[PDB]
Amino acid sequence: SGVNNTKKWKMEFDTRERWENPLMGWASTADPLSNLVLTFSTKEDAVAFAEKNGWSYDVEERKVPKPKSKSYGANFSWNKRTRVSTK
Amino acid sequence: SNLIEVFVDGQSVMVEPGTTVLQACEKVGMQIPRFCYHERLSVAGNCRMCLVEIEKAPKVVAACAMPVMKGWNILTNSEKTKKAREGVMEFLLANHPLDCPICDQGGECDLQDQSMMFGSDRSRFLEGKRAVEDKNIGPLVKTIMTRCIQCTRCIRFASEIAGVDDLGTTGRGNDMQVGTYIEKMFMSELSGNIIDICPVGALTSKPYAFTARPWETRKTESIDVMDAVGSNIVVSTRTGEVMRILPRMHEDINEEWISDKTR
Amino acid sequence: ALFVHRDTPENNPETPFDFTPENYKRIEAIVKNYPEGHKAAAVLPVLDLAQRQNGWLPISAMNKVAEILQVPPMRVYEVATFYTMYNRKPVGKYHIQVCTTTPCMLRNSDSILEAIQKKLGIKVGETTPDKLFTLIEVECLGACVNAPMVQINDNYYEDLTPKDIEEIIDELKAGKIPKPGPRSGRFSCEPAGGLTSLTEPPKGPGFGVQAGL
Amino acid sequence: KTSFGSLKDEDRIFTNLYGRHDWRLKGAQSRGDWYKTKEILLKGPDWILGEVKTSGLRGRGGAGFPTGLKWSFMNKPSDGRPKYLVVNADEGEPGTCKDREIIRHDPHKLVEGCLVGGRAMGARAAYIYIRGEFYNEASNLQVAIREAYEAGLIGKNACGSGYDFDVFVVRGAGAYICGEETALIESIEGKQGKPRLKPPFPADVGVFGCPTTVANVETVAVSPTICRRGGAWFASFGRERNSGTKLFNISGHVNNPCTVEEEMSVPLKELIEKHAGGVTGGWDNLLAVIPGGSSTPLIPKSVCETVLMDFDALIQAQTGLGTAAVIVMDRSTDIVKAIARLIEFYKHESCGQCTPCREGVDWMNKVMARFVRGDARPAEIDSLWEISKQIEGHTICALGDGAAWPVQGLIRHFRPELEERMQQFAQQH
Amino acid sequence: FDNTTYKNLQHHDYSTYTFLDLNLDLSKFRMPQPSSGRESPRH
Ligand SMILES: Cc1cc2nc3c(=O)[nH]c(=O)nc-3n(C[C@H](O)[C@H](O)[C@H](O)COP(=O)(O)O)c2cc1C
Ligand code: SF4
Ligand code: SF4
Ligand code: SF4
Ligand code: FES
Ligand code: FES
Ligand SMILES: [K+]
Repeated sequence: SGVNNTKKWKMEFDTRERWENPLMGWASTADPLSNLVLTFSTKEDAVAFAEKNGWSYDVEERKVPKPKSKSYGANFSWNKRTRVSTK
Repeated sequence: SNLIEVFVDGQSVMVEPGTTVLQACEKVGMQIPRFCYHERLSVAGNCRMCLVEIEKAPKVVAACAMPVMKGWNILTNSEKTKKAREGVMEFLLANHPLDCPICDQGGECDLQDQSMMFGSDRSRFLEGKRAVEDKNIGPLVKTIMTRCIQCTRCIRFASEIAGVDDLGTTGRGNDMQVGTYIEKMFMSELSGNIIDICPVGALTSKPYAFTARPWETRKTESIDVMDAVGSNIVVSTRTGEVMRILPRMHEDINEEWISDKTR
Repeated sequence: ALFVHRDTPENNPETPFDFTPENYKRIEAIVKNYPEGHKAAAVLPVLDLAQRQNGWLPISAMNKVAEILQVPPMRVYEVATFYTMYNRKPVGKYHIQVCTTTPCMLRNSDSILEAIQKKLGIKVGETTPDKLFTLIEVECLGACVNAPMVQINDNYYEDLTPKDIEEIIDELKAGKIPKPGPRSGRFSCEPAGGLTSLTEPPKGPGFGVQAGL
Repeated sequence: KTSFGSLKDEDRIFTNLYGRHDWRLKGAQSRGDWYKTKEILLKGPDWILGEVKTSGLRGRGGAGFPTGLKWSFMNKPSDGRPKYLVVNADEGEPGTCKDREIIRHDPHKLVEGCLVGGRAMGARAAYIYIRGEFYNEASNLQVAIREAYEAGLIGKNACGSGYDFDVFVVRGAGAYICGEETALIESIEGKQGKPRLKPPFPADVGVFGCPTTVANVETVAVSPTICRRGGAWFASFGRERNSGTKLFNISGHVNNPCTVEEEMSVPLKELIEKHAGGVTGGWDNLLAVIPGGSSTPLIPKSVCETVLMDFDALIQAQTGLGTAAVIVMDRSTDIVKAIARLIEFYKHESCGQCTPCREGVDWMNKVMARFVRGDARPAEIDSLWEISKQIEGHTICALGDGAAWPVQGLIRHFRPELEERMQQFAQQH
Repeated sequence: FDNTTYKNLQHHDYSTYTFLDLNLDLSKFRMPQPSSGRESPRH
């Protein structure tokens, strides 16, 4: 439930092939950017960084949970379905 | 027009009537620690981890349940608040089993992490611990109920979201147990979601069992294709292998749930 | 002792149970005591009624109460395992319940427990081989000024001495039903050796009534 | 006045405390119950609530909230839901047994109180929750209710007043926690006896999700007398803010353990000696008293010498009046074992809902068990003090408070006994 | 007038269904119950 890893904007690159090393079965790669993750305060900073480096990019709007209406009293409603059957 | 003014550590914030103390805190970017509270379930107020001091009020209040009053100043880092959290965390861990190495929740466990951030760093419990027998509820969800902290999230989810009233608590006091009483399988198209919401390793994915640790997984945000709902998902991979499927929150589609077929 | 059920040949969804016609009329009166739309309020009295007819609650008895009131079986299971008066295993014809909380402990309830155990030859929490008596300890039964005391089924037996309780048991074996109450000479909760109050005839209607009423 | 006690029998409310007169309707009426009840109902809730406020009556269920102000929460215009009075006859506090005597010997006081109290609250019916072990008592109450119905005293057009009122009796099934006001409501609704958080308060959302007041049996049963004889009459007994008469239970190590009615603010010493025949083995043989039932902290003999029996007097002694159940322990008592057994009781009554009491009370119980044998170290005593403070004030209901307070009383006044026991275990090992 | 006898002796003759029989007998005297407006919260 912690939300502290949803504060900042991330830039990552497209996933490329990983294959099994014949000797040990370890995961091999030829992608030099496979582990590259960049952090940004705003999407505008991230977009700016991508543009000057010439990378084609996609931007996904931040999803924030919508404010909910919580009422503990509703658990015991006289005439509504919110009444809970157990605690 | 209808908003009322409250203070969070002395910072003015304007909230709707009925807003809880916990909700007021998240408006200034503070997250009150929680176990039983879940924003998509009915309020429970039983874990007590969310207790918080109100300035000039002698008694700490359950933030998840207490509506805020006008002019209240919520003290989310005072000594009274911090000591309430430490005491509650001490009670949660007293009987909790020493399972982290063998428990699949380790590394992505709210009990572990909130113990690190809000709990004490040692134990003064000198007795034996409670031990509970396991309940079989089907091939998807493994139960290790000694880890259960009686938060009742699974009970509330099954009743309210899934519309299945087969989970509950039996017994009383320290011996109270979550389960079905009788031998019953909890098979619902939405059943696997109780793994996500169980804060601890009491309910875990049987298919996922033992295969990975959270820190080593790469997270790929993607879309479910097992139906036409388009549920947003995260594909967890490690070293080129798909390890599991998790919900990705989307308020207008699947919220934070996925079906068993998707999962 | 356990709060999980396992089917056994004696206790399973097919164990026969149903209310008699007379208990269905009693159930109708119970349900009518609560607002319409809130029939789950009858779970405790109807579940207790299932026990008074049957002596204990098999799982099928719990399933029948859930069905009659249209509540999920799990919700009835929660009640049956929460409240200590429900018997989820068969008990003897006489459920002896010895209070052992501090007020009764201070007036030697331990001597009562010991005499019952010697008399019936059982330990706490066991049934006699004849299936006549089950013995358990319980918390304060709300008769503390009459300690030490026991409850046998619905009756209280009070101000007991080790001889008095064996006399109650000897009567129970013989088929006689002993009279409830103190076995020390007093009738209820008055001080022994003489009333210290309420010795004058009580006043009649209208005494000390304020003016204007 | 500055001295209290010596309550006259003409001033005793529960004139059939000992069941030596007919408890049924004819006996009750001959003693003054049900008299001019129509006139009281026609005076209206505000007048009835006014008498209760002037009386200084405080809650007799253990918490002692002012009754007149509490009942006034219900005196609001109807929002469409029915309103109810729930009468708490759970009577579960160890040492307490006064409500048992009212229910079986003066049931018509309780029924009339339900009508008078329900009228002041605007209720349509009273639910009397009675513990299931009180089966015979509940049966007597039920016979009295039938008598009251057949005489027209309750039901449609109660007492001829034009007010409709019903009196239901619903039995419990074995749970101390169901005496807690919101657990009691949850039990009437058919759930486990787990308390609710507040808010909402029962006066807004109570039984069946409706406006509700929970009142103790003794609290309700005195309301008709206060209205007939006047709140001024009731306020004339006891200290200011400690008004009225009180039912006491004296149990434990006394010569004649009994239930009695006596003036509020009577000295504890005077109460034990006048009515219970004194302490077994003499007054000097006294070790400690639990003044207000198992949930209240014990006080030692030195404190008992002069303490008054009322809410404010016992708070200053670092305890409380509670239910006014007096458990006396003489000098032959293992005071550690006595308190340990109370902690065991709380371990068995915890509903298990909330973490501090579900885990903490069972934890306190294991520590107290070792304190009885001395199998501990003195550093654990302060550890136990801190544990009890992490439960008190942090739980959903007051049962967690009621478990922490007995431990704090024991550590407060008997630390050397605890430490001596640990020292003895250290030698024998 | 007499104080020397116990006058609550009727419950020596109560039985298993005494309480529930009284409640059944009281049914005819009760006012009609209020209604939440639906069969149950699950309707
Ligand atoms: C564990 C627990 C048990 C209680 N048991 C009773 C009881 O048996 N009878 C009672 O009147 N109040 C009991 N109470 C107090 C009630 O919660 C409540 O304060 C009382 O019914 C209010 O009525 P009053 O103001 O007339 O006293 C209990 C409280 C707790 C926390
Ligand atoms: S649930 Fe969390 S704290 Fe408990 S054993 Fe598993 S990882 Fe450790
Ligand atoms: S199994 Fe998990 S979700 Fe369910 S009550 Fe226990 S800790 Fe909470
Ligand atoms: S304090 Fe104890 S009895 Fe009260 S709600 Fe919490 S667990 Fe239940
Ligand atoms: S999060 Fe508030 S009590 Fe559990
Ligand atoms: S302590 Fe035994 S009846 Fe109260
Ligand atoms: K989990």
